[PDB]
Amino acid sequence: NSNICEVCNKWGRLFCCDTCPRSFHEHCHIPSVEPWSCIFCRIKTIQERCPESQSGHQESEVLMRQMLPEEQLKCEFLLLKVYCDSKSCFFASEPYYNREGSQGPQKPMWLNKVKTSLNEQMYTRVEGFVQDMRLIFHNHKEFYREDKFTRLGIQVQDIFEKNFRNIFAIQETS
Ligand SMILES: [Cl-]
Ligand SMILES: [Zn+2]
Ligand SMILES: [Zn+2]
Repeated sequence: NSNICEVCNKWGRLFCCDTCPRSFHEHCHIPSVEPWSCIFCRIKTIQERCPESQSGHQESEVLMRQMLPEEQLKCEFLLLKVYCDSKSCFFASEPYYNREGSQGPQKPMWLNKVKTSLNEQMYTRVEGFVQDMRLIFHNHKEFYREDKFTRLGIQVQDIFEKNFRNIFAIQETS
C-alpha cells in the first residue's frame, strides 16, 4: 500500500485498502473508514457490474435521481475528489464575510457542511448535493468580485465539474 493518504498526501495513522494500494486517514476517506475496500474500489465495482452505466447521460436526468445507495456512493466519491485538491482548503470550513464593498451570501455553504449533510442522509436527490456544491463556488465568485482570489473558486469548481461529468458519465459535448 501507499505510505501517504490518497486525499491529503500526508503520512499519519493510515488505513489501507485491501483491494488496491491506496491508503487513507480515517476522516479523509468518505464515508469515514469503517477486509476493507476503499471508495475508489467500490465505484470501480459498480462500473464493472453494469458496463452500460458508462454510456452517456443527460445532466437533467442525473440530477433528478433519487439518492439510492449507488447515487449516495457516487456523490460521496465526487465530494472526495474535490477534497483531493489542495485548494479545497479554502472551501472546507465555515466562511465569514467582512470585506469593504461586498456583502456576504444569503446562504453560506462549505465542504464540511456538505460532508455532514451526506453523512446524515439529508439529500433525497442528486440535485440537492450538486446544488450545494455549486453554491460554494458561486458564493465565492460573487463575494470576491474583482479580487484575483475569485480565481480559486473557478479552479475548484472546474475540478468538481470534470469529476461530476466523469463519475456520472455525462454525455460528452463540444
Ligand atoms: Cl470563499
Ligand atoms: Zn488525509
Ligand atoms: Zn481501494
